[PDB]
Amino acid sequence: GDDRELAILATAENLLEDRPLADISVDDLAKGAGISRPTFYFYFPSKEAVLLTLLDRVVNQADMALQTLAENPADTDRENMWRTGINVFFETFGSHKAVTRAGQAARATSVEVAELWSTFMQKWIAYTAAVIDAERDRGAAPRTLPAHELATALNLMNERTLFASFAGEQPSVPEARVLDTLVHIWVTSIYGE
Amino acid sequence: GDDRELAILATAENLLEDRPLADISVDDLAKGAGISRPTFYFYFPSKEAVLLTLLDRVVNQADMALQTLAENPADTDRENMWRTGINVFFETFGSHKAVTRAGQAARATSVEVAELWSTFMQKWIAYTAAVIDAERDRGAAPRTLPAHELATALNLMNERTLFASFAGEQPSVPEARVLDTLVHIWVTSIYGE
Ligand SMILES: CCCS(=O)(=O)NCc1nc(-c2ccc(C(=O)NCCC(F)(F)F)cc2)cs1
Ligand SMILES: CCCS(=O)(=O)NCc1nc(-c2ccc(C(=O)NCCC(F)(F)F)cc2)cs1
Repeated sequence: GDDRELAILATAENLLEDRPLADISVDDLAKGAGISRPTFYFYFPSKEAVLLTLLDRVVNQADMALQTLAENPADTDRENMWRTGINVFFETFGSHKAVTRAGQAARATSVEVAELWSTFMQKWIAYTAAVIDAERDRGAAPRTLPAHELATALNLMNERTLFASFAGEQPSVPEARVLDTLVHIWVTSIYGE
Repeated sequence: GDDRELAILATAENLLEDRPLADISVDDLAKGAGISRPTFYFYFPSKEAVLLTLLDRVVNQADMALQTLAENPADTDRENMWRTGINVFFETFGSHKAVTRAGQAARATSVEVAELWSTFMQKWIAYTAAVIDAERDRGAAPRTLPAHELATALNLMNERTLFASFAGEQPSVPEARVLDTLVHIWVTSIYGE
C-alpha cells in the first residue's frame, strides 16, 4: 500500500505538532496509521527515516515553488520581486511548522538530514547570487560585496529568523512582522552603497 | 581549591576542541584536572554544569567587552562604529570556538543554557535598538522598520552567520570574510531607504 506509506507520513506530521521525535514511538506511528509494528518496517527503516522523508517533501516543495517563480517572472518592482521570493519560504515552512522544527533539530543528530539541508541551502544561495549578479549587470545594483558571500549571509539570516518566529522563540520577530522585516534588509543591502 | 575549579574548566575546554560533550566523561575531566571522580562533584553537579559555566564566562566576557565600547565611544565614522561593535562577538566567540559550538548545541537539550543564551540575546538586541533609535533621533538614520524588529533580525543573522563560519559549516561565509560581510548588511539596512 502506497496509501499506507502516506498514512504513516500524515500520522508523524500530526504527532509532531504536539510532541518531539524522542517522544514518538514506531508503535505510535503504526497504530496511528492503522497497521502493525512489523508492517511499519516494510515502509521505513525507522522513525528518523520518516522525519527525513517529511523534511524532504517540504524542502522539495519550497524548491519546486521557487523554480516556478523563476520561470514566470512576476510583473512588478524590485521590492516585490524579492518579497515574492522570500514568501515561498515564509509560506512553505510556515504551513509545516512541526516538520520545520523537528527537521531543524535533527541536523544535530542525523547525517542525511544535515546533508539534505546543506544541499538545498547551497542551491538557493547559488540562485540568490545569480539574480544579484544579473541585477548588478543591468546596472540596477552596485558592485559592493561578493555577490555569493552576500547571498550566503542573507540566506542564513532568513533560515534563523523564519524559524525562530515559527517557534515563537525569544527573542523573535513576530510572525506577522517577519516578512517585511526580511525584505527590507535584503533590498537595502542589495541595492545600497 | 578554586585553583581546582579552574583546572576542571580548562580541561573541559581543551577536551571539547577534539570531541563532543557526549564523548567526554566526568572521569575525563577529573583525571584531566588531576582529582578523583567524587572530588569532581564537590565543584560541579555534572559535566553539563561545566559547559554551562564555560558558556557563561564567554557570554559574560562578550557582554562586558560591549559595555566598554559603549562607555568609551570610538572616534570614527559610523561604518567603523558598527564594525567595532560586531567585532566583540567575532573576536570573543572566535577565540572560544569549542565552547561556542557546544554551548549552541546544548540549547536543544538544556533549559539553563537556552535561557542564558536567550537573556543575553534580548539584552544585546535591546542595546542595538537604543543605538539605532539614537541615530534616527540625530537625523543620521531614517525611520523605516521598527528599530526593535530590525535589531532582532540583525542579531539573529550574526548569531547564525558567525557560528556557521567558526564551524566551517557548508555553506558558510569564510571566517576571513564574515566581518565585512556582516558590517555591510548592518550599515546599508540601518542607514538605507
Ligand atoms: C524572476 C524574478 C523573481 S525571483 O526569481 O523569485 N527573485 C527573488 C529571489 N529570491 C530568492 C530567495 C529568497 C529567499 C530565500 C530564503 O529565505 N532562504 C532561506 C531558506 C530557509 F529560510 F532557510 F528556508 C532564498 C532565496 C532567490 S531569487
Ligand atoms: C559608542 C558607539 C559604539 S557602539 O556602542 O559599540 N555601537 C555599535 C553597536 N553594535 C552592537 C551589536 C553588534 C553586534 C551584535 C551581534 O553580532 N549580535 C550577535 C551575538 C551573537 F553573534 F550571537 F553572539 C550585537 C550588537 C550594538 S551597538
